[PDB]
Amino acid sequence: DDDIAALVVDNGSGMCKAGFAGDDAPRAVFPSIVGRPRHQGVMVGMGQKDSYVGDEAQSKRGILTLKYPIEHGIVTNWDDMEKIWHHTFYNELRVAPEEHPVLLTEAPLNPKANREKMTQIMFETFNTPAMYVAIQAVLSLYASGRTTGIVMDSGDGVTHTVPIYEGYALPHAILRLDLAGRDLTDYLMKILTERGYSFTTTAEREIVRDIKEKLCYVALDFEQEMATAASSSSLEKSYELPDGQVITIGNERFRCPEALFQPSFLGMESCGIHETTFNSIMKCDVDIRKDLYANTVLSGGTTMYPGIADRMQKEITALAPSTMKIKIIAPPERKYSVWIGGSILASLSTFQQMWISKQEYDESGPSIVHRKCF
Amino acid sequence: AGWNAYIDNLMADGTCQDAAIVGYKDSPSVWAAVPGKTFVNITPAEVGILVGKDRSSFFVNGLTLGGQKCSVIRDSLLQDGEFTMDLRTKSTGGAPTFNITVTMTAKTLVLLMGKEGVHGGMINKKCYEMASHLRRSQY
Ligand SMILES: Nc1ncnc2c1ncn2[C@@H]1O[C@H](COP(=O)(O)OP(=O)(O)OP(=O)(O)O)[C@@H](O)[C@H]1O
Ligand SMILES: [Ca+2]
Repeated sequence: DDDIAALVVDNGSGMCKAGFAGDDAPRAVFPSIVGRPRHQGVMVGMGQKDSYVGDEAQSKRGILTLKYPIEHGIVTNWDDMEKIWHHTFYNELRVAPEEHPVLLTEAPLNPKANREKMTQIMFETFNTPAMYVAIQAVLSLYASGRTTGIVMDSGDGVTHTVPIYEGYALPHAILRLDLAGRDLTDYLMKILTERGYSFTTTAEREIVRDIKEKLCYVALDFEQEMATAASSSSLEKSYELPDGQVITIGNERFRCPEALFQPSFLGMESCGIHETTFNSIMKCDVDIRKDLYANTVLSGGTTMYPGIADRMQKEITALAPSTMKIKIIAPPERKYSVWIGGSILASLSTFQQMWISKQEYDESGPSIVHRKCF
Repeated sequence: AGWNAYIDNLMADGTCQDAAIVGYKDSPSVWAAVPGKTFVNITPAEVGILVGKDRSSFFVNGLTLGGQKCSVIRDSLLQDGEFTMDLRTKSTGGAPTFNITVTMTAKTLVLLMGKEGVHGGMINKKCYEMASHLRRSQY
């Protein structure tokens, strides 16, 4: 209405963050699911909307064949990944995509074809006037007002370390680790189930998770917190199930997050959060390294475990040369960092001397992403 | 007049501040460039590194373009379909930095350097579009 109104759409594997560029928070956060109606045998009819999406298809559940379109940041199905997008505009912000430019968010190491597909779609299908695809991690670093640094992104399915130089992700040094929320949840369950707390499943897996977000913290020294764990009681915390008992965790609080730094805890051969971060940096140019070590930003839910900063601050310091200042930056709002980042980016007059215009999509086609978007 | 035509064409924007056409085929030589800038000084050792054998070492040390320390960002110089490598200069203390994108062709290497605040995507598309023109004229 009273201005150009660019939009931001930060696509999480789980939660889709929509919004108008220039805001404080995603003015719409919905699950990324598409329910595809059913019942079987093959019936008397089914009715409206051959596909339901977002918060609505979420209730539906028992009637709809619910589907997750994105896996580990990467788009699994364009048919229903389109439905979520369609919905974002025509159902959430209730805008005609035709009049608003838009920032699309993406994952580090998004395959080429996915990029192009994403492009052809926004332009031919929704007819966006202009768009721009940005790596989720770059936007997070912007949210903390920086351009050069290293982001440690840990959401639900995987963790990436993205060393960014002046706003440009350096793919050669981007590292990916298969540990994130889920893993911490499955461990905690397995470790709570020890005093037969047996949550397992009856809608009981979400209880482990809520314990995880609510009661887990991170230890500065595992062994020593372990010893003090055994000496007991100002570290032993209780938790109330819905219908029932007040449970108790102790050793469990600081033990699940510790697998981050010690994946053998999870039976997996793998470097930890800290060494991974370190490995990326070594893969970078000798001249920017000192500026990566003093700009390790954290983003994503799995980074919210209290204490993760200091354990991070201490663990990298023992892996690296003294010559530099290790300085883990961990912004208070690191859950919505990515959207806020692009809100800021899509707020600048420069975003306009930065993106793909429809004219450009007509002259060049989807391959125009491998060009403009980096 | 000559390759100088393509150059003038490349700077006419007000966005770039340096261009250059360099032949890499066995006897490196700048064929035309913005004079009094940096690219004009690109040497055969330097050119011999961009069109190199390994596409890894420059990630650690870097590379100079006329004695300018540049950080490689993306590298697709040898990969078909793309033909591009993107760099960012390496300033010193607040000194502003600029993006550079070199795109290869059958015979030439088209370099392009943006002004202050020009996004790499701009400079890439532009340097790319030009490389395709030489690329179609057997150049
Ligand atoms: N406050 C918190 N403290 C600790 N862990 C948290 C907290 N909030 C969320 N988490 C956990 O960390 C992860 C958060 O990731 P996020 O919310 O970005 O996930 P998603 O959208 O479901 O998926 P993906 O990250 O794969 O895109 C989840 O596994 C969640 O359980
Ligand atoms: Ca997520």
